[PDB]
Amino acid sequence: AALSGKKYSDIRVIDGTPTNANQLFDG
Amino acid sequence: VSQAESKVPLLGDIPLLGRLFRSTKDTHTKRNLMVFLRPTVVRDSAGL
Repeated sequence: AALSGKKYSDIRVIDGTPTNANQLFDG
Repeated sequence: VSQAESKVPLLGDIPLLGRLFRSTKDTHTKRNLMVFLRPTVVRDSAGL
């Protein structure tokens, strides 16, 4: 779960860089 | 969602005339799909 959370945040920040705001899922 | 551009590298950046030089192509695409199932058991001829 810790690895998954780190990789998921690290892909969310790539979503955080039209190209409008992308979405979370049911974590 | 996909988007390509093509611009003169100095003039497309200016956010007042940047539309007048670049060339953009956007493409958004969704496909939603569900497959549902419904069984009904009949064993007497009344329900059939």
